[PDB]
Amino acid sequence: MCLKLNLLDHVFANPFMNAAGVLCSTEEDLRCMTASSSGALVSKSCTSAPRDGNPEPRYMAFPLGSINSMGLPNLGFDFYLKYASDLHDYSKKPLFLSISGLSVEENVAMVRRLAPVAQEKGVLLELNLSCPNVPGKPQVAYDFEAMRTYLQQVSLAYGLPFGVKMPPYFDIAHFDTAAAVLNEFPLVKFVTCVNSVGNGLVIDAESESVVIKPKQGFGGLGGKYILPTALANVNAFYRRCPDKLVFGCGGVYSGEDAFLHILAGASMVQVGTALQEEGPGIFTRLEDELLEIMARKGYRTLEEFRGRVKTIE
Amino acid sequence: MCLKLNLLDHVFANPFMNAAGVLCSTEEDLRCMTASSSGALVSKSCTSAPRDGNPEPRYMAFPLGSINSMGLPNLGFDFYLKYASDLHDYSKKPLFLSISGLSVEENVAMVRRLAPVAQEKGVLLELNLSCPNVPGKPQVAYDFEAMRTYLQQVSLAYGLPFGVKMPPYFDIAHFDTAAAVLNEFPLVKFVTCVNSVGNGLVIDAESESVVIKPKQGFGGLGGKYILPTALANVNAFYRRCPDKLVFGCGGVYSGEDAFLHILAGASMVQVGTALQEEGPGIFTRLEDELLEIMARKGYRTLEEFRGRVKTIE
Ligand SMILES: Cc1cc2nc3c(=O)[nH]c(=O)nc-3n(C[C@H](O)[C@H](O)[C@H](O)COP(=O)(O)O)c2cc1C
Ligand SMILES: Cc1cc2nc3c(=O)[nH]c(=O)nc-3n(C[C@H](O)[C@H](O)[C@H](O)COP(=O)(O)O)c2cc1C
Ligand SMILES: Cc1ccc(CCc2c(C(=O)O)[nH]c(=O)[nH]c2=O)cc1
Ligand SMILES: Cc1ccc(CCc2c(C(=O)O)[nH]c(=O)[nH]c2=O)cc1
Repeated sequence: MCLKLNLLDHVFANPFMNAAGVLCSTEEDLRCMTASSSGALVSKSCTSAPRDGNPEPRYMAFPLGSINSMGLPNLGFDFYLKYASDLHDYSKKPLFLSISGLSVEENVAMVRRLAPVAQEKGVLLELNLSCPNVPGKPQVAYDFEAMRTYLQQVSLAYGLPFGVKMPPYFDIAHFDTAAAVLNEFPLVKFVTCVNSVGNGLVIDAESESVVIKPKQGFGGLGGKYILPTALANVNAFYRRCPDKLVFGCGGVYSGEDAFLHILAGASMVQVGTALQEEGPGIFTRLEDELLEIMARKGYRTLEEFRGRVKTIE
Repeated sequence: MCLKLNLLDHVFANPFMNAAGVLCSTEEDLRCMTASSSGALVSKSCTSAPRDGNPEPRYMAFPLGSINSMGLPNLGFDFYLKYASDLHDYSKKPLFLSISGLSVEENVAMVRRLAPVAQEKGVLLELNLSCPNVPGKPQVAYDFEAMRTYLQQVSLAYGLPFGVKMPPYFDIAHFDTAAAVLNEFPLVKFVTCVNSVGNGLVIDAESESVVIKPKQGFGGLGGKYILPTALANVNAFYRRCPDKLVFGCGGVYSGEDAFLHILAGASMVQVGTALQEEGPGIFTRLEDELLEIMARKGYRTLEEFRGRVKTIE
């Protein structure tokens, strides 16, 4: 039994990869993720220009998960593009490049440049629809007209299959609306659910203080707090986007957690907080654990159960 | 050292109360909450007509919290109004009555009738703005124009101080907008943050099945999953609504979790999942745990720390 799979015209040794932003920012990080047992990797979301990001401390983890307000620190698009074009060893595993411009125009400019590298090398695009707060307007994926604009413009400019990284939704009407938008774009071939649960607040009782510095301690939540949110969003989009793939992200610490993501509809399973905390060895454990649950159940392939979560009546 | 609060022209022995929907549906429930050491109680969110609610199973709990899609089962308004006007012993503690009409007109009809009982007996209204509204549209509090309509009409029809039960938000733009809507209504004297984290999905690995029957397993999340989200919302509203009280609700299992809520700005602190699981005994434990934290830190009253969460630099 091996967990090998094929999608988006690429072959993957297993469905696991990092979540964007974790262990993917520097050349060192990308080489480490490449040397790991993961089935693929994704680069840190990039802007046209390098960014320092927010002041530290900007990430903290606890037994139940993590909070971050990194501020999109990154080495800039030229760096990730050169990684994709010249440094990445595509014989080891596929590469996804995540883009998160501060405007539609910045995204268009990055994707025009990415396209010939995607054609030549097979790098895959994940377009990150979450961005820093701008007072007076919601994050793009929470503004459906802006989301439709971004996707129209990126689709025209890029002209090749790509995916989108989505924040979680919490309302069935929103799921219906969001999926309807994504279904207008045939080049959107995969949807990644979810980004961190926005603007949580962790407080330390002893010190009576928030635990990250930026945004008065408010940041996105990852980890065990978010698993049922992530599963709901994976399944909602899996149901609503039958001609697309869904990539699951959120709360994966174990092969069991991955199993639940795949039951819900996930093709690839991304690991964020648990990867940040445990390091890249986690990928061998997750593989072993997922194969062990499969063997106990008699499943030989992921296809056998992907999306097969049972409902009651 | 004491847990006493005075607010809304009422006196409370301590800040703890049940969350609406837990241990509050029947006369038996309400008498149980009254006999408990809670500082107050709130009645189950009601509609004009009694409702059976959704098919079972419709609530399930786990180590990290709960999921529910109860479907607003309740004994109807006339019952909760009679409890308030004739049966509740107000010398024991104060009562909140929660309403959750299915249209603005149904809420108006209920509040018009509640008003004389509120004035004469001192029952306090909590209007649930997670009331579903038109199917295919978002819940009312996620539709700011509907929220404004509901609050104009209830304000006119009731004419007395009341409070609102809010869903969590995840985007700073929504904190901004929601709080600005609330701040239009001077009779909204308290804001209860938060209702359940909407439309999560819990999946049982062994059975490969969702765990509740309604909504193909999707329901609202409560408990340990949602404490940082709850704390963020209490603090966001505390900071934005300086002329209103904030009540905290979400993830309280211990005196320490209550202490955090209060550092975030909570006046009263409600308890849902942990009360559902542990029963009314939890209130003595929470009181004891909170007084122990206060004594260690030399705090003699709640006011000494309410809203005093520190931020970094
Ligand atoms: C430190 C940190 C940096 C992150 N940066 C990004 C990013 O650059 N792009 C992105 O799409 N998501 C980013 N995320 C979100 C994750 O990819 C992921 O969606 C989220 O952490 C939830 O998954 P988890 O429960 O496995 O942590 C970041 C998360 C963390 C913790
Ligand atoms: C079984 C159940 C029923 C609920 N019914 C109501 C309701 O009728 N009205 C309401 O405002 N919130 C209701 N809620 C939400 C709770 O009041 C509370 O906001 C939510 O459970 C989060 O708090 P917790 O983490 O302590 O559970 C209900 C929650 C549960 C678990
Ligand atoms: C406040 C904020 C800043 C920047 C982003 C985009 C990058 C990003 C970040 C980040 O770099 O802060 N963290 C996440 O959890 N998800 C993300 O998508 C999202 C929100
Ligand atoms: C789908 C749906 C139906 C009815 C409501 C309002 C009552 C309510 C319920 C409920 O009765 O299902 N559960 C909660 O966690 N919070 C609530 O406010 C909320 C959602």
